[PDB]
Amino acid sequence: MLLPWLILIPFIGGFLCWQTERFGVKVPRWIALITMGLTLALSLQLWLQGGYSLTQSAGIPQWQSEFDMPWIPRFGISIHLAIDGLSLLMVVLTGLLGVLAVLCSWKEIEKYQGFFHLNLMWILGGVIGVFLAIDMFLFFFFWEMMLVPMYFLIALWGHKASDGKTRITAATKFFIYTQASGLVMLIAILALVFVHYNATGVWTFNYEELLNTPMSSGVEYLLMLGFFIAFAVKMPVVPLHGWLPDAHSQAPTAGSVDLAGILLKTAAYGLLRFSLPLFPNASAEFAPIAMWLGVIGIFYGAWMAFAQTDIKRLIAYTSVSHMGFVLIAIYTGSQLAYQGAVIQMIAHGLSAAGLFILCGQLYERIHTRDMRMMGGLWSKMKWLPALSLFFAVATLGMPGTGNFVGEFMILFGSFQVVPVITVISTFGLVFASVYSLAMLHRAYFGKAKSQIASQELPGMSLRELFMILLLVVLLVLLGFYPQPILDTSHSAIGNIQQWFVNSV
Amino acid sequence: MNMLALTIILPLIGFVLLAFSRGRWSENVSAIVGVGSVGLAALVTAFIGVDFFANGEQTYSQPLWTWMSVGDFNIGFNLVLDGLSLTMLSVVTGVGFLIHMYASWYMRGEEGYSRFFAYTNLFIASMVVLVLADNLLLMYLGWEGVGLCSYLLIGFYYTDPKNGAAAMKAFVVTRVGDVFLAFALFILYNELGTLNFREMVELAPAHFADGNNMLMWATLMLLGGAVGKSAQLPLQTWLADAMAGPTPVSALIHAATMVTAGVYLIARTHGLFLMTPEVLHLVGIVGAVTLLLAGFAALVQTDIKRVLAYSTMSQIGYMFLALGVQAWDAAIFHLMTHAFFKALLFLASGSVILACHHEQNIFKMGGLRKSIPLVYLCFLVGGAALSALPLVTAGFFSKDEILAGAMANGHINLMVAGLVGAFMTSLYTFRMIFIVFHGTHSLPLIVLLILSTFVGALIVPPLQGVLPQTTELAHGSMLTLEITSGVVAVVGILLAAWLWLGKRTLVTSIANSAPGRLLSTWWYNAWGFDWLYDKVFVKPFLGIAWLLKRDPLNSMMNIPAVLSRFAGKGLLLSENGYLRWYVASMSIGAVVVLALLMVLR
Ligand SMILES: CCCCCCCCCCCCCCCCCC(=O)OC[C@H](COP(=O)(O)OCCN)OC(=O)CCCCCCCCCCCCCCCCC
Ligand SMILES: CCCCCCCCCCCCCCCCCC(=O)OC[C@H](COP(=O)(O)OCCN)OC(=O)CCCCCCCCCCCCCCCCC
Ligand SMILES: CCCCCCCCCCCCCCCCCC(=O)OC[C@H](COP(=O)(O)OCCN)OC(=O)CCCCCCCCCCCCCCCCC
Ligand SMILES: CCCCCCCCCCCCCCCCCCCC
Repeated sequence: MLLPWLILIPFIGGFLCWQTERFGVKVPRWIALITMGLTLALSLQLWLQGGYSLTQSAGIPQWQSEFDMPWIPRFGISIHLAIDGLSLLMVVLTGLLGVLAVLCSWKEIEKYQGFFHLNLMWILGGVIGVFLAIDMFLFFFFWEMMLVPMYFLIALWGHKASDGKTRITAATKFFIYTQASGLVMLIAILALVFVHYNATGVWTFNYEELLNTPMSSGVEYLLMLGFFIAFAVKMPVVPLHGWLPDAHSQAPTAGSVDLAGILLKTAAYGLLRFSLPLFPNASAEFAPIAMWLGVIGIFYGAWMAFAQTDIKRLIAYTSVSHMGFVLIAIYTGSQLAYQGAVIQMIAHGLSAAGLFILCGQLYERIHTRDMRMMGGLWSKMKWLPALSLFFAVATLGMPGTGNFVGEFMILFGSFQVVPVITVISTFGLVFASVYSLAMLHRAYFGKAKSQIASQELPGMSLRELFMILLLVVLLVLLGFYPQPILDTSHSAIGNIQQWFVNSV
Repeated sequence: MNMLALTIILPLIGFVLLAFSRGRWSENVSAIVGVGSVGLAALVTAFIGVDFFANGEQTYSQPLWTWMSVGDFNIGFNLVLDGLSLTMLSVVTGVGFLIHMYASWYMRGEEGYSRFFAYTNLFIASMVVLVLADNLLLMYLGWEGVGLCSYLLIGFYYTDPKNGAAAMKAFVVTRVGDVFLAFALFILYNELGTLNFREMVELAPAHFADGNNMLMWATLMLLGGAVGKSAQLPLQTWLADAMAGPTPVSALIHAATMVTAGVYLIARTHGLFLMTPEVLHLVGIVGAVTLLLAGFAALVQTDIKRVLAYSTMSQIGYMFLALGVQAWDAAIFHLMTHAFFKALLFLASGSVILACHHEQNIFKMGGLRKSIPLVYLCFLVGGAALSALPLVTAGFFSKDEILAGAMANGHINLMVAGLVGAFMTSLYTFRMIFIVFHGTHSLPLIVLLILSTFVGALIVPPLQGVLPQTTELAHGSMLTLEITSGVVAVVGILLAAWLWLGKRTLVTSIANSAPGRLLSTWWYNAWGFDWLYDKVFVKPFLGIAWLLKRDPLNSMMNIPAVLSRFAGKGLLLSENGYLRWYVASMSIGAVVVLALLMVLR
């Protein structure tokens, strides 16, 4: 009975940010900050009062909190929200990144900034709704409801140095990819619901009731394929990764929309909740193909990230490789690999969010993004190159940061399942180190390759430094003491894994 | 006891304070903060050793917290302390304090003073984590930490891109080694369910009663990680290039911390290696080949630092030969003595470079023995210790113990390889010394001077109880082995005096010959290993990165948009605006519909 407020506080806050622009041009940033602070504090309240650490695995379904309300009773569709440890971790993560995205868009005081904050909070509310929806139609509705504000934020408030048509092309390509994947998901959902209706005789879109639906091997494989295509576009999984570097590069130059919509990965959670339990035999049959796609994604993203002359495209391909690691973790049958996948998702979110914030600060300081044109910037700034070195160290897979923890439990569980793919993924870790060193070399080390690089740049403000240091502290504490996160996710992950293993 | 956490925390506190100062403090304040943190770590290490020897040398455990706990996967954040860990902690803290004081003198008036001291404090904290680790994963934390600090310290002078290229080459080769170590970790956890060293030793013999292939692969992968970190065959190509940074950094890496991590890994996991004798024999063979190749390569080099690099490579090969003949006590004693005299040699070479200017070749300078007397004495003592000069130098006792362990286990080929290596070590050491030196009493230099003599050989590590006892040789064989080592050393010394001290006609005639030039250009480039690694790994990686730099999968997924656009342009040809064509199209569609209805029926 608290989750609808988790979804509706961002929407009401976005409406208030649009409406309060007439009171003052610098008003709606404060309203967005207050609403995202309320959402984050309420997520932390759900964490504190949920008692997730003492919760054991009991089998799907098992929700710490729930809410049901009829929406389209002709089809048996209800607004049905449910929270357990995994969804709560993702909701806390998107609340924190929403606060960071509001704080990152500070000191951008222009006309129609209230609308910018409106699409920001609508994206974040859609992300929360994706995490909390446990029925197919509302999950698809939030899956595709986030994309219109994302499209308009990319296309209208995007990179001001772009042609104006390149932003349109990137936003349209991203929208077409995500919406076509969503429509394939809707076909799979509809066919699953119709198979359930033919089997029993009732109409329902509910995930608890759609579980244990009897179907043949080919039908289950096709439904798995539709779900996996939808989740493979948004993870991204190669060759469906083409939207992500173009969307990241042409996004607003603050970087707030990256953290709000593109950086957070609902596709791995979607695979965990709606692909392994619903079609476990089909997922077991598809596991070699998905794990090899994850291997190819890791190495492809590494080779792309080394070859990029732009920072934002480089970080986008880092995201591609890290979600290749997560996709390898998903299709195993180990609880250790899944727990590492959860840690990897959270830590990659924090690390790449810090990377995108620092790239936005670097661009707002030096007004370029070409790595071949700047260099030797350690001596020219106060705080930015050291923090960028730390975040490249974190994305490199270094102990003391949560990324190492995440991908190493991923590799431990995967080796317990499949040794060869683990071997090739560890060589992918070598490649990740390679591109991190290459970005650090081409960006901050050496002699300055242009006159703007050979000039003294003002230091970062208290706000940007404080939020980057908050990200740093969170990453270090996750690296050294990951036990609260593992204890929160343990019950949900045990439910998903125990469902996946004995039904095949 | 229970102050190991202080020995980790105080370098960390120094690192945080010196990083967050970012140059705002004075050089004196940053110097005393960094040097005081390391010195207090060394003093707490001294108190720890006093408390360890006060008791009956019992192994102590301080479990701080639990790192990760997922089902059976229980990796803990615990610190263990025995004779081996006490030896490594004392070596790291003392040699790091000496190097820190020397660098506090040496870095005056340079950019990034506090950054340098923060990086070195993080280096010392990471190595203390590595040597005090209770399990394999905390040792992996220290492994990656010392690799990262090696990268951050080799490229300290970041403005020169060659320093950056050297630092990232070092980081990539070490990361390949740590991937091999991760393979060892995965195999050991999959087979035994734990990564604690004592637990692995306990549950190893029961689990591998039928098949020993997985334990063999685990020990082989541990060997791969060890030779990655210690710069041995075949991952040794980074150590020569690793002197782009300062000479205190090179002293720390080659003596105190970095190259000795593989020896600690092999010695700590000796219980697993004893059940796989073939892998331990491979460790010995790899060390022998590495020391031979390093001795051949250091004979032709024209830099002080690179000669000292291949000297460090040959000494680490001696340690690996000692580990391969199950002479563990000899290996750790040689680690102590080699850390002492290699820190002495690197600080003396740093003073030689600073006294000179522009970092010149060794062939340009000669007769520097009168220019700097004290640095000449330091370099002479370090060279005598490195060349294993008998009865005065600790290196003689260390190499004698290694060779006695090789004889007592029936290893003749490894013995003669060690003898040839000692001959070549004396050869290149006094070749370099007689080339650079022929033709203000700082206290770290004095302490390293004292420790490089037999005074350092008087200190015996408390390895009785941790590592197995080396088998004892007969007295006559032991005496004639000392005699053979002494005459081999002095024959090398007098040959190096005969060739490079004087008119140098014979050595120039040999170098000017076509086989002589071919051998010199072969051994100058580390036997072609850097070239082979470039042409096998770096060039195809760059070729694939250039081939893929315009995303081929993005084009292979964007061709549906091209097909859609082409189909739309083609279909728009029918909308020509001609009414007669519209009537013709309606009649054509009527014909098609009627024909389809008659065909389908
Ligand atoms: C753990 C024991 C050891 C075991 C191995 C651990 C391995 C992983 C450790 C990762 C830590 C980060 C290492 C890489 C980043 C190093 C940053 C750096 O270079 O800092 C120095 C820099 C000052 O350099 P300077 O040149 O003087 O000034 C810059 C321009 N004026 O400094 C600055 O400019 C300011 C500081 C920048 C960030 C420094 C590192 C921050 C992260 C660690 C501390 C976090 C805060 C402490 C609390 C944690 C939570 C309790
Ligand atoms: C790798 C280096 C060695 C480790 C030290 C430094 C690590 C990095 C420091 C920053 C991150 C710290 C995260 C962990 C903090 C302590 C966690 C904790 O409170 O654990 C609980 C434990 C109580 O004991 P127990 O009941 O057994 O709990 C089992 C736990 N699963 O609690 C205890 O037992 C507490 C024991 C004392 C802990 C003191 C830690 C001081 C750390 C100061 C660091 C300063 C520099 C920070 C930056 C470092 C570089 C990134
Ligand atoms: C033969 C049998 C024995 C094999 C032993 C194991 C392998 C050991 C490999 C050691 C050698 C690694 C050399 C790495 C050098 C890295 C530094 C370097 O050269 O940097 C140059 C370049 C910098 O990038 P950029 O920023 O563009 O620079 C501008 C101009 N340079 O950066 C680059 O060009 C990037 C270079 C990337 C290199 C990737 C290496 C991958 C290694 C995989 C090892 C696999 C081993 C097992 C093989 C299969 C066995 C069954
Ligand atoms: C500010 C406090 C400084 C205290 C310094 C204490 C150390 C003295 C100077 C360094 C001496 C190093 C000696 C190393 C001996 C290693 C012995 C190992 C035995 C196993």
